[PDB]
Amino acid sequence: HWGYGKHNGPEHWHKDFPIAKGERQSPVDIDTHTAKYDPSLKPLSVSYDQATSLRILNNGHAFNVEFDDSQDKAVLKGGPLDGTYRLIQFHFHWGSLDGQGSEHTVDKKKYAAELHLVHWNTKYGDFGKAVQQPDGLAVLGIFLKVGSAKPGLQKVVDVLDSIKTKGKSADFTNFDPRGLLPESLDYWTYPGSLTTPPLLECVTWIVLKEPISVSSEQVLKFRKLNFNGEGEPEELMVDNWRPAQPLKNRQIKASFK
Ligand SMILES: NS(=O)(=O)c1ccc(NS(=O)(=O)CCNC(=O)Nc2ccccc2)cc1
Ligand SMILES: NS(=O)(=O)c1ccc(NS(=O)(=O)CCNC(=O)Nc2ccccc2)cc1
Ligand SMILES: [Zn+2]
Repeated sequence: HWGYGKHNGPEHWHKDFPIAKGERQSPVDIDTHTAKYDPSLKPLSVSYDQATSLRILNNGHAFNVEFDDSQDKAVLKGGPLDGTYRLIQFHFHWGSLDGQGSEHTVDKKKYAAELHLVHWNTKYGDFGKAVQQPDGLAVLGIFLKVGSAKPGLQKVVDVLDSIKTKGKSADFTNFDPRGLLPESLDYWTYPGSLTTPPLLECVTWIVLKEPISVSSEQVLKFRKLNFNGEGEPEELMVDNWRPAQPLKNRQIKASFK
């Protein structure tokens, strides 16, 4: 099956998921000189006060913090979006080295990691239906640079020892995802896809301009995770990012000047 290795990585995915060569694939490079300010874009509305985190899972590709999405508890609205999108999970993509790891790039710059807060459009009833729709998902992407620690990330960092290997999960209640946001909600937006198989073209991407900073010790602990299951050959979970894909017939819009 698919992965990030030399024999099963992004250059192989099209063989089982031909949409990998489609018209609206993600991530992309964000050319800040070609993205156009759109005054019709509204401020984003991030309403996470009632968020209910439940569990953290190592799925062999990343780790997902999962939320209760059976009511409007943690929702994203506004910006480019029509309607209400519920947070179902967040996860990250990161590098083996501080100079790489993000999926989106900004003027070809790679960040150390990238956080994806994944939301689905409530008009489609459930996440599985939503991924089949061109406006089914909204993923809020946030870049991570290495610098000062991010206090709101530490609870995530600290549980990773309990989910080192593929298939391990741990209770992860009462986590507040607002602690992962930067100060500014200025963003770029474009239509795209899931960045992992099945690569479905169902995502409105909203990528924040302002990165968050995490410490070297925090990102080092991401890199101690394992892609493999317990008892299999140890392979460090690093470089779990897809590189930028062709923008094709798409425009990236900026919420700011
Ligand atoms: N019940 S919950 O606690 O709120 C919950 C449940 C699962 C997750 N995991 S996930 O976010 O990675 C989404 C996993 N993908 C699907 O579930 N796909 C799907 C869904 C319906 C039909 C066909 C396919 C997170 C929270
Ligand atoms: N990197 S990204 O573009 O933000 C991105 C990439 C993928 C997803 N999909 S996901 O949430 O479901 C996590 C993957 N897990 C499954 O698909 N599980 C599953 C599968 C079949 C049936 C039931 C469950 C979301 C965001
Ligand atoms: Zn992702």
